[PDB]
Amino acid sequence: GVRTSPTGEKVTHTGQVYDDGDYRKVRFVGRQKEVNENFAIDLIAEQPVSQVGSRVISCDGGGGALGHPRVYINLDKETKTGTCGYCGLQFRQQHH
Amino acid sequence: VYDQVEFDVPIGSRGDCYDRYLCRVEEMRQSIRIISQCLNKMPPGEIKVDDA
Amino acid sequence: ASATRFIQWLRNWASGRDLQAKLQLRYQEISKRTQPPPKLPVGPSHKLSNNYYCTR
Amino acid sequence: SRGEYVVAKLDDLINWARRSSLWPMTFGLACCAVEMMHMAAPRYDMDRFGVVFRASPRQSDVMIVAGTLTNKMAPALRKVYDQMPEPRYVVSMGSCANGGGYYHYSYSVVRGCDRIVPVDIYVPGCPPTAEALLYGILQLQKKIKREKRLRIWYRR
Amino acid sequence: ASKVKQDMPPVGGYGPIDYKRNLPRRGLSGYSMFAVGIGALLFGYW
Amino acid sequence: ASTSVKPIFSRDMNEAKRRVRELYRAWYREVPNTVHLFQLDISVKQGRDKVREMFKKNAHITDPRVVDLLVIKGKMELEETIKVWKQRTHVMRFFHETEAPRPKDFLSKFYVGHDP
Amino acid sequence: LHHAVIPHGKGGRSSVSGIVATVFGATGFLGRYVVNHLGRMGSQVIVPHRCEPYDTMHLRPMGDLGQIIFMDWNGRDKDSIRRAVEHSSVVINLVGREWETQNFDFEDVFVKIPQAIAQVSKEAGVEKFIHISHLNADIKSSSKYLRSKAVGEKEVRETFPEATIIKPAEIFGREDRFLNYFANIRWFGGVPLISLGKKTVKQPVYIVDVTKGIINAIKDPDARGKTFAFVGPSRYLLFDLVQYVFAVAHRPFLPYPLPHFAYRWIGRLFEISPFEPWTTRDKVERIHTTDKILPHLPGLEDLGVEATPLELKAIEVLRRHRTYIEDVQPAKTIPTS
Amino acid sequence: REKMFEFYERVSGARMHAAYVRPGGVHQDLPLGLMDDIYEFSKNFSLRIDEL
Amino acid sequence: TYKYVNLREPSMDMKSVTDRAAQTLLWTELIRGLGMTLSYLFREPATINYPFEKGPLSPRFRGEHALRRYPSGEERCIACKLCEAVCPAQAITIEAEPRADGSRRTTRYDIDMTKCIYCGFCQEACPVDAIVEGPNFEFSTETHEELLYNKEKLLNNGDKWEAEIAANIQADYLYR
Amino acid sequence: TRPTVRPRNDVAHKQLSAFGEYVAEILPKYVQQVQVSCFNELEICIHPDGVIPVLTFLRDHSNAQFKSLADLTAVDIPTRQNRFEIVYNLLSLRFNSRIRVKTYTDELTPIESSVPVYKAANWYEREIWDMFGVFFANHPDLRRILTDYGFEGHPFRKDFPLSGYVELRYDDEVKRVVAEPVELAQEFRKFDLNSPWEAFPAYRQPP
Amino acid sequence: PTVKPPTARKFIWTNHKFNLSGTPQQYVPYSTTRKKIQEWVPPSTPYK
Ligand SMILES: CCCCCCCCCCCCCCCCCC(=O)OC[C@H](COP(=O)(O)OCCN)OC(=O)CCCCCCCCCCCCCCCCC
Ligand SMILES: CCCCCCCCCCCCCCCCCC(=O)OC[C@H](COP(=O)(O)OCCN)OC(=O)CCCCCCCCCCCCCCCCC
Ligand SMILES: NC(=O)C1=CN([C@@H]2O[C@H](COP(=O)(O)OP(=O)(O)OC[C@H]3O[C@@H](n4cnc5c(N)ncnc54)[C@H](OP(=O)(O)O)[C@@H]3O)[C@@H](O)[C@H]2O)C=CC1
Ligand code: SF4
Ligand code: SF4
Ligand code: SF4
Ligand SMILES: [Zn+2]
Repeated sequence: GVRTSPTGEKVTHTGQVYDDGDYRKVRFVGRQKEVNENFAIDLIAEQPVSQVGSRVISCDGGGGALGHPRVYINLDKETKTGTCGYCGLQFRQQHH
Repeated sequence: VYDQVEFDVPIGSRGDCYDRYLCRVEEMRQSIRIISQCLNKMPPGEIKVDDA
Repeated sequence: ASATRFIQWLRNWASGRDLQAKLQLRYQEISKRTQPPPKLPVGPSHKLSNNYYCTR
Repeated sequence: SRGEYVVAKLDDLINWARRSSLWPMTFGLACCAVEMMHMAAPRYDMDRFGVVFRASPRQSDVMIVAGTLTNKMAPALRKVYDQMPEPRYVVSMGSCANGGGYYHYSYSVVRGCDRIVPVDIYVPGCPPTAEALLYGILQLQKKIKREKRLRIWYRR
Repeated sequence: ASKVKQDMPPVGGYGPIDYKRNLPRRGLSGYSMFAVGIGALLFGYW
Repeated sequence: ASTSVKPIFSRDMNEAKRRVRELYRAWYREVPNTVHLFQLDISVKQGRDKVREMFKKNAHITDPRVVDLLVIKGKMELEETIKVWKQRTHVMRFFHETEAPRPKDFLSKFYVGHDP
Repeated sequence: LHHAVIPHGKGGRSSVSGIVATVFGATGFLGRYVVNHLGRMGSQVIVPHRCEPYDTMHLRPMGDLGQIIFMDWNGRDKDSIRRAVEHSSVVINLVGREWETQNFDFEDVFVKIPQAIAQVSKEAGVEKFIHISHLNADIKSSSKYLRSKAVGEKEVRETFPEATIIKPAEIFGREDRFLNYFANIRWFGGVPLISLGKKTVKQPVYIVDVTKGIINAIKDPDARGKTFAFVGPSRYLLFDLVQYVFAVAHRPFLPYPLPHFAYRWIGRLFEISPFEPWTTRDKVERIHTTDKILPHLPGLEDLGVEATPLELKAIEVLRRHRTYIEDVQPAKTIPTS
Repeated sequence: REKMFEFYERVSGARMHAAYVRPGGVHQDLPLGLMDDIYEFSKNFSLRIDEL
Repeated sequence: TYKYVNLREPSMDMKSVTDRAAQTLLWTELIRGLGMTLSYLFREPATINYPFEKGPLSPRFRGEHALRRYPSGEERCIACKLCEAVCPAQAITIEAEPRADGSRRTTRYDIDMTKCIYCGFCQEACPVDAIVEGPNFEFSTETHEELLYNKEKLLNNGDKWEAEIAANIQADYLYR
Repeated sequence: TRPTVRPRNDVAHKQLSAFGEYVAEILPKYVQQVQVSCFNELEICIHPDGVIPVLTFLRDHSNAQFKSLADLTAVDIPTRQNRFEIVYNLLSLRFNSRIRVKTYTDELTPIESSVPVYKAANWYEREIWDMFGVFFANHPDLRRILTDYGFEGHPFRKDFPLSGYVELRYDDEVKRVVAEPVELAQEFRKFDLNSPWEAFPAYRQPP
Repeated sequence: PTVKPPTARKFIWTNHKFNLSGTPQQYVPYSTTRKKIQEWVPPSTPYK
């Protein structure tokens, strides 16, 4: 989420932050640094893993044509989940 | 599909500003006449060529 | 649409026309701003056979 | 009966008059001028806000730059600005005037009218809708309302 | 199956749309107008 | 042959040179009016030296057709000035008053950037 | 050098000069030229201003996007000074006023404010400090303006020892209060002169020359800790200068003598105005102060600037004062040292 | 004109620079209810021309 | 087929000549023009009471840009750069890299709203409905710099306007 | 026929071909090549000396009567010795037909002004001179028409940079608009879009 | 929306904001990427 640097400036979800000697932080004096506080990396991690009963599952992101291109995810490895390359949802084969 | 709609071309006689003004005003009436045919004769189907 | 009959008569006479039958302001004759969803047709190339691209 | 109070109320009066009687000089350069004309047209009727439609540059208080500013045209735009009596404000209307827009990379186009004149309001769009321009004009009115010319004078 | 639904003219088309010029005739003849005007002068003179 | 070409105005350099001198005289006499008409802050001497500098930079040409086009362009430039189609900004663009002097020696270029 | 202040580009509007300058007093005569020269080469310019934002609009076109930053400040608030300097590498003090107001006198503008800026800049770690003083600064001067200049100059040198102090002569230019001052004396029939404009020698300097000298001082490691005198090339008698000014403005020149006592009441009489006075006692005392010759100090040539002759630029300034052959008649110059 | 700008906006999402006609056809099909509104506009337009 | 707009020869009998003389002297056709402007005086004006009333728009309206998310809150944009390639004005600037969790995501997504022509090509090109032009058109600013949107600004616009953006997409996606 | 394929018009193709031969038979002194496109457009390629004679014949001949000059422009092709292609597009109302006449020139070879034939050509030739630097002999008033006064170069040449060499801003020190070398806060981004696979075999060129 | 409320999302703003231009809350642009070239840091000790 939004942490702060020693100078007090917020760190963006891309890791950007002016360091101590960077004059460019003068642009924020009397104004503000726009930062989006909903870090997508943290939000996708909150989602639970779907347990499915097949070796291959498909994801379109939900909402049909309002989602992403439909992709098929292999679930043979049991040492990791299958992750959707588009939306980051995770799937795991139950039993096998 | 302009060869499937009916309209008249207004023609001037003196080639001055007034006749050109009359032609433009009459062309507006013909456009309404054409729009009337487009509304009635609008066909169904796809709206862009089916060649991806 | 809300003009009194006297004002309606006055402006009809002044303009020489029956303005009330063709008001330039829109009331309830316009289409709803919410519509049922469409279902658009597909073109002639949506076929499962006899549809080789080299023929079209 | 402090001087701060009187200066404060006199500021409000002159600010009220100036924002309530804004006379624009529209520099209709290209497409954006059409939307500017739709802001004067009946639906939005800019005149009802006290913003007279067609005012001469001699009496204008605000210049609206509505369209692409080319290099060949830049000197003439600066000349009109220099001849505007004060207080004078500039509204930059549309992508071309804001920063070059579609023609930003052209050899013949000034990349934003703010290279030529100081700009008070930037209205985005290509073109901005007539309502968007009106929103921007009303934004300029509130900017004038915030002015503190006499308060600053009193504290000099 | 859901039928195709797209914007189309209503069954039977739309009603007639006027487009020809219509500038109606009004007023009196030239004789009548000049008669009224001359009659006004005479009554005023009298 | 491929060296047998269509002329513009001059059939050889001597004919071309006459046109150059006629253009130079026209520019030389125009400068006092230009300084007055555009109310420039340069002297007539500065304007005439600028005219001479512009003619000198093209002194190495030996192709009459190239010289013809230089004179054609120079005359268009003169007409723009005489007719007052130019504004004062256009006239003053020959003098680059707002451009700082770029360094010319090797060391000075070395200190500022990468360009030769 | 931090990686953001390494110069890049070719010195134009979109380049990076590596200069981050806080310019106090940027909204005045000298400030507008300084900001323009910083903006041309792609510097980051911080402009603290006391005035209305509307009064700073002419500065906005001088820099590429984001290169001119505006802040509010108050000369008596050291926190507003700190916010404006703490990111800068150079601070330029152009704050000054030719008259005293109820809220600020010559001690405030020329002593207290410059010392506050210098002290805060030193604490903030600012590397370079450029302070504009006056050629004729002197604690024995009859002009209170010039006496405060002398005191303020001494305090800045104590507070910020590595400061660059520039001591210019009267500056002429389009927005000057020098040539325009003399031109506007014509707006009244009388043209008074202490003595007859004699016993006063002036060495005025062109505004752009001062600006280039300031800019070159920012870039010159040698200039740190020094005091410069910026003067024009030619010394003139105040009577000849004013006579030349009227000649260029195509005005009828009517001299008439006056002593200081009768020249102080006219100064007082216009000091009553609640705005910029047309003239004041102090302005007259400064105008009739002979320009010091200070050969122990470096000048424009030490910074690689050629002083611009007044005759080459008088028309530029005074053309607007004309009523509607260019004999001009160059003014007589005192023989060079 | 303001009402015809609405037809532009309802098919393209822009009042003027629609970018709607493209090589191959048009970008999108007409929204449901648009032709009825064009009919209502066209029905009264010739009266507007007469007033002009 | 063609028609003549002005090829009528006036009749030259007393009745007609005197009708035209009456028009000339009694200004009748000028009076008729006065009647038309008087009729308009008594018509209701077409003016709406902005900003309390607003001009009608449609779900297709192309306004201020915004970056969208999936219902989970994950960003939709997977840094394909189709939007940046198609942008007719070159108004989009994108940089990308693997995110900490390995996801393909942008580290820069800038739109110069003063280069943008508001054509909507970017939202047509986007394969995942990440970039859209929302319904907001009231975002004029006092400085040029405020119209140079970076990714933070655009994600904030998405979070700000998603309620309306989603409903507008729901209303038009079957036409797309 | 195929709903997505443009239909061919073989009658017009034959008519235009026959008229193209007709023109080439009558003006052999100038006509270098005649071709008809697959979408039925006739192009007459001529030696530049034939501008006035060919255009005059096409305007005035009873079986031609190309009274209208629809458009006149140039194309810059740097790989050719004569880099500039001059294109005249003519319209015949009598025969409801169009024709294109093309010739060529280099940077130093004048072309004869067609203003005597079509007074429409006056401004079109000024535009070609302004944008391409092609000189037209005996033009009544040849000068720039689209570029700024004093502008240097011809910006529609393929080797003139898109953003030019100079740009304008107002300078407060000199109180006027000034010109300075172009610097861009964001450089224009060149995209390489061409596929490395051939798209149209019918247009393949010998190795 | 009293009849057809919007779909709820955890990330949608619960507090709408008006146009913040000209205030201390105004947007200020900045580059969102990290430094690309790392410079060599000299050792903090003398050679010898
Ligand atoms: C018994 C016998 C007694 C003897 C006396 C008998 C006399 C009666 C018979 C004579 C009638 C006289 C009429 C008086 C009006 C003057 C007529 C006139 O001059 O108008 C013609 C003028 C030129 O018309 P035009 O067609 O352009 O060219 C003709 C020349 N080649 O064109 C014009 O002037 C048109 C007007 C131009 C201005 C247009 C803008 C104003 C129009 C709106 C005005 C509304 C009415 C104003 C009434 C106000 C009353 C207070
Ligand atoms: C701010 C607005 C104030 C108003 C508030 C509301 C009240 C409205 C009262 C205004 C009355 C005028 C408005 C109506 C005018 C429209 C009527 C009309 O269009 O009539 C047209 C008529 C026919 O013209 P046309 O088609 O050319 O026919 C030619 C051959 N027949 O043409 C005619 O027949 C014209 C006949 C009249 C000709 C008279 C010539 C002028 C004589 C001047 C006398 C003026 C007397 C009135 C002055 C006021 C004193 C009471
Ligand atoms: N011009 C000359 O002939 C000479 C000038 N100098 C010195 O150069 C410097 C500037 O000259 P110039 O530019 O002509 O002076 P100006 O009067 O033209 O501008 C003065 C600047 O100081 C600011 N200022 C004045 N008083 C205050 C204050 N009390 N609090 C905050 N800011 C204030 C003004 O801001 P605002 O606009 O808000 O009032 C303005 O920006 C001064 O120090 C002057 O003494 C030296 C020698 C000669
Ligand atoms: S911003 Fe768009 S609508 Fe406005 S002038 Fe430029 S291209 Fe035309
Ligand atoms: S709307 Fe058009 S111009 Fe604007 S960012 Fe999208 S593709 Fe580019
Ligand atoms: S916004 Fe859409 S088109 Fe653009 S880079 Fe992201 S996923 Fe690709
Ligand atoms: Zn998915």
